[PDB]
Amino acid sequence: SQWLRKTVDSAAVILFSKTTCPYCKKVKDVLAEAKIKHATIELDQLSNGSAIQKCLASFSKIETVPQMFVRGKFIGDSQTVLKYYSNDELAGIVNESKYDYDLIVIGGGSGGLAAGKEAAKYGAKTAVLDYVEPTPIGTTWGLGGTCVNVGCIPKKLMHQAGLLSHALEDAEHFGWSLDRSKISHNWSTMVEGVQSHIGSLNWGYKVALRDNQVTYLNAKGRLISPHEVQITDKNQKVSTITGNKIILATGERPKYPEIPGAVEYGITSDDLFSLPYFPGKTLVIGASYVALECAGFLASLGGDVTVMVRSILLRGFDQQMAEKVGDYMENHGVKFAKLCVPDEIKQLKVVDTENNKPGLLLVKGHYTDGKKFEEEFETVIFAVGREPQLSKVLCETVGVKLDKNGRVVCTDDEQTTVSNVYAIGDINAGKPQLTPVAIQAGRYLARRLFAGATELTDYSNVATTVFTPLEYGACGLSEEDAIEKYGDKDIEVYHSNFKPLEWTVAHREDNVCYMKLVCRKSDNMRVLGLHVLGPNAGEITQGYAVAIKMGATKADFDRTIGIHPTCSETFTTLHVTKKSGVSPIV
Amino acid sequence: SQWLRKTVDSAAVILFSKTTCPYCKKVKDVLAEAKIKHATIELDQLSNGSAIQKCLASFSKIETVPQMFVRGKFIGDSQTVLKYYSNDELAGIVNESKYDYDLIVIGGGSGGLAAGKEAAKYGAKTAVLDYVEPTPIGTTWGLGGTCVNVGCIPKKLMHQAGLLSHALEDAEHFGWSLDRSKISHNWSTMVEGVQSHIGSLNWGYKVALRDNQVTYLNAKGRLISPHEVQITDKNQKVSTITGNKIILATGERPKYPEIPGAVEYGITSDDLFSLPYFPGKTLVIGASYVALECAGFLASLGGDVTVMVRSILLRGFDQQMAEKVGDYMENHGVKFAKLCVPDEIKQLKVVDTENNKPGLLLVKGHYTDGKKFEEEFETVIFAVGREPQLSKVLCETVGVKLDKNGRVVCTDDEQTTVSNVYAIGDINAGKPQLTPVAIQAGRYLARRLFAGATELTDYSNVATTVFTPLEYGACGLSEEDAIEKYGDKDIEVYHSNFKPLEWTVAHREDNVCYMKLVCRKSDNMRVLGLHVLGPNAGEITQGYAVAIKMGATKADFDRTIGIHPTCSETFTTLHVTKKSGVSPIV
Ligand SMILES: Cc1cc2nc3c(=O)[nH]c(=O)nc-3n(C[C@H](O)[C@H](O)[C@H](O)COP(=O)(O)OP(=O)(O)OC[C@H]3O[C@@H](n4cnc5c(N)ncnc54)[C@H](O)[C@@H]3O)c2cc1C
Ligand SMILES: Cc1cc2nc3c(=O)[nH]c(=O)nc-3n(C[C@H](O)[C@H](O)[C@H](O)COP(=O)(O)OP(=O)(O)OC[C@H]3O[C@@H](n4cnc5c(N)ncnc54)[C@H](O)[C@@H]3O)c2cc1C
Repeated sequence: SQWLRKTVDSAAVILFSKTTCPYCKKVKDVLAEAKIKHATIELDQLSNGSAIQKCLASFSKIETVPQMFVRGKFIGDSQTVLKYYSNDELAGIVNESKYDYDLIVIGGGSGGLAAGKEAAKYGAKTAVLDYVEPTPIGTTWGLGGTCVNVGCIPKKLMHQAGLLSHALEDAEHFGWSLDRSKISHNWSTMVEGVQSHIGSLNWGYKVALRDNQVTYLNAKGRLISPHEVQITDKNQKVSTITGNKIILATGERPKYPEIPGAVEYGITSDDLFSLPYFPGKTLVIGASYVALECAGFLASLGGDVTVMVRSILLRGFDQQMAEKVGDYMENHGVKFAKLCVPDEIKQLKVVDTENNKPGLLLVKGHYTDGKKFEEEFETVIFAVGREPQLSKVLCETVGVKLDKNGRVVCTDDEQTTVSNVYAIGDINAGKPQLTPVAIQAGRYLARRLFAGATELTDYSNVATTVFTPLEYGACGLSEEDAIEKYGDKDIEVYHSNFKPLEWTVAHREDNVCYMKLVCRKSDNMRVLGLHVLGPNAGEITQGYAVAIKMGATKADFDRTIGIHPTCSETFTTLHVTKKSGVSPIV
Repeated sequence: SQWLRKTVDSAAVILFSKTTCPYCKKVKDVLAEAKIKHATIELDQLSNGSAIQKCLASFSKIETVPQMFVRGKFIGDSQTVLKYYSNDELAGIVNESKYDYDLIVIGGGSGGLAAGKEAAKYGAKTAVLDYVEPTPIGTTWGLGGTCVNVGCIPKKLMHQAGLLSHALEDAEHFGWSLDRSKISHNWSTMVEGVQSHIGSLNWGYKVALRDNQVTYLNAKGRLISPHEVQITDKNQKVSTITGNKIILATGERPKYPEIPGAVEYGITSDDLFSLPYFPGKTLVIGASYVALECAGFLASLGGDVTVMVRSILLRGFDQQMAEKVGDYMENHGVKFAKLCVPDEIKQLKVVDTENNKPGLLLVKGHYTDGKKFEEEFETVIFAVGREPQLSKVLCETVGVKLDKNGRVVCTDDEQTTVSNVYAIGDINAGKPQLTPVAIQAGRYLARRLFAGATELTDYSNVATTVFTPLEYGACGLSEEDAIEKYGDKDIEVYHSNFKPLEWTVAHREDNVCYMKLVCRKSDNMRVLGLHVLGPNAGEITQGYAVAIKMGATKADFDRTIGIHPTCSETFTTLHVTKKSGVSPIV
């Protein structure tokens, strides 16, 4: 209907077909031999396919299959396409465009690369732009975005190296003869192994874009007008490229507190993952998941770590679970400067560039009680949130609407206030800032634009995992948010402590690993939120997110048989409610 | 209706109540003060509660609440119960019974202890009988059953100790300075740590039965008649105890092949987990999950291991996944004597009892091609299946029907051919032989018998995990079973290889970890079977079993956002079908 109007207008190269028709197969192999990529809509596979056939005549004047369209215009039936192919005209017909590209993606990260690769699959001439603006100290990286270079990938690899520290401790209890005195961790050796894998990913994306015929440009993009993108390369050469559809996926960069010596002497997560020297005695300022994750693995790798907290841990997360995360960290070598804020950072030593050793800094601050903070640290890491930098990316005259935070205000299909311009990932306002979210949004948007899809990205009940020393996985609402939304009387919380079987012989803690189901009483005990603290929390939580998406109830958890022995099986036998007052201990 | 007839007849002590009624609360606190345990049916919480009130008069002649029943007989209303309490008659009224116990459970294992504890909660006078018949060599254990003593618990703990072997190898790549030359495993030190935890579980169950007022009798039970159970204690003293309801939960014991020297010189999984000596050079005869699990961790702990296979691995499991399990094992130190069967076991050395060293045995066998097998092994483990031993437990004159395998033929509510006698766990014919299955069946049966529940145990789509070197988790149908059931044309299989992020820096294999979704085309692409090969497969699979229980489709997997970086997130982005012929490699 109107779907067909939007499909024809937006698709670069699309073929309307039936799977049974011989003429349709004839065109398919001709396009395959000529190496012309395209989208295919099989009308016999659709419920309203007969109605679409009738509506094609509003664009083509014919109601039969096959029907080939290029960039809003009807190209021809079976004989017409074969006419172009025999006369060697077909290549010029399919390349005919108003702009240099069908899609220009500004930002070669999680969402950007996912949108770029998916679009090229349906014959959209795609160009991806990626530029890494160096950190204050001069740290830069390759193609892949935050997650690949300075995010999930190097974070969880260092989290794993920190997990091995306690695997070495457990091994002795499990019978392994080990001299843990004379066992130390080499930071630089780990970094080299981490950066070697990131390098293969940087190279992996370059090859993938080359294989998908996507034009990769290592350049700073700037959308001067709806269709024009200004590019500045490595040589500072300035030029303009044009594109029909524009996808903004520039992401975010870490924030610095406005205090003397922060930019000059302190570092962020951007610098940490490729740091040529061991941080040593480290102060982490912030209470985000980035702050606790970074401070977590540094302490496990034998580092003297202190976390400066202004007010609370993990703002936005479940505060009962956030406390349990912090309690485990505090009991396992992580110090906390509670109710404290920094005032200034002053240098005592410059970073040893040749010996690869950290400098020395003295951090002056103050507690809420009036007491002064004055302690020396070899490395100061700032993790006080991240911000979009779209003032560098958009000229205000284009008309792309931003919120008070500087993030793009988008519709449910990622459309900006400029119709051809779209925004995905971290810069999309009000959306869960995660890697899979950006990739899902990028792929799905690319399918709607060029393949005539209707499927939108579901941003509700997106499961997360904080990779702290003891991992915390969550899917849905926090207990406090569910109570605020529906009232305390409409909320039932089933909970229980558990101990991994691995922890028993290892002589690790009882009643520390914890899980809960936040349920709505009036809605057949609907699971509103799932929360789990324990090892492999990401692997545990994932499967339940599919069930919660389908509208899982407590009864659905009860009728499902557990797998023994696992940590995740405790979700199936939950019985203790919070309202009963019965202790959740094992 | 008829539900009430069955509830009243079977329940030991039950109170029909309303949550609003003050008289009902008066009886509740009187029973709580007198420490009389009971079941409570709140009629205002039920949809048909008004209809039940009317039907109570067929048993009590009254339609009001509260109504107290003891073992099929109406005891009294609010005033009558308080009359018994004031006259000190109530204790004698609630203890009044035809038999010594309301429930006698023969078998103190997974299902048996779960059924015993749950029954006692609703005021059923319960006695659990547990006796461990020593192995041919004289190995015996405490209360808990197979899983606790010689099953899941010691299996996964030794699996973990084998997992630490490769955590030590990976640690070096993650930056840890380790001298792996001069790192060895002590078997006895591991066994002591494993048996110390099993000992706390043995003690844990004894205390739990004592706390729930369950009479534990360390005695061999024999059901001579529907209600009579003959017990033989440690002193060989023979006596008879009577019980209204009988739960058979005697489980199974490992089978021996009928060959010379098998019983005398070979051992089973029953002996392995508390073995005072290191098995050393070991031959594992069998291809079950027990066979591959035991051979898996022995090879990881530095053991020379060979597996004798008659025909195929993991019969009953997905044979594509079973091959991938075996391929990983073969590439990681596990040798396989393919198409081979044993003929005889002959002793070369007797087990060193004082030095705690293994003996020596020579195994004679033959391959299918006519070649002779003749190799020396320090330990021979038989894992050729398990069998019920109910000839020792039931006198044929009772009338309990058994199948050709010797397992109890039961209804969907676990009822035998003798109405008061029930069977749960491994001895229940045609049911998945797992620990959680037995516990679910035991708890649910105990709730139906004494608390008036209607919920039956769902035995369909029970998720499993084979804890081999590389773990394999499965939920639902195997690919070959789904094709046999619905035809090849109605089956679509989505699959992809994956690599754990942990494996990247560790320099472990690409394209070895594997997952697939077996789907039915005609049923909205319904997920019939989930299969995953990789680390933490049990934690991965569990959550999906809830979704599959709810009738998960491929679309439900697609709309669910993944968690990054995890192994389980690959299930959300599956696209490669087996029918397309596209390679599943990354
Ligand atoms: C340390 C840390 C840990 C994290 N851990 C996880 C986790 O475990 N799980 C998870 O799901 N998420 C995690 N994240 C979040 C995740 O990294 C982001 O949500 C994701 O990377 C956002 O993708 P994106 O494409 O929208 O932006 P990005 O991935 O940041 O990609 C945008 C790219 O565009 C480039 N660019 C910017 N401006 C321009 C321009 N002017 N012209 C051309 N190019 C430009 C930038 O160089 C940038 O690399 C983590 C983040 C951090 C900071
Ligand atoms: C090595 C191995 C590994 C396993 N791993 C797993 C796994 O990881 N996950 C999983 O889910 N399942 C696993 N299982 C299966 C699991 O152990 C069983 O399914 C479960 O224990 C069955 O419970 P049950 O109560 O029915 O029988 P049992 O647990 O065997 O309990 C029955 C008990 O009754 C006693 N008994 C027998 N006869 C009498 C009698 N005459 N009088 C009094 N007492 C008697 C026996 O001593 C026995 O201990 C494993 C099994 C083995 C062999």
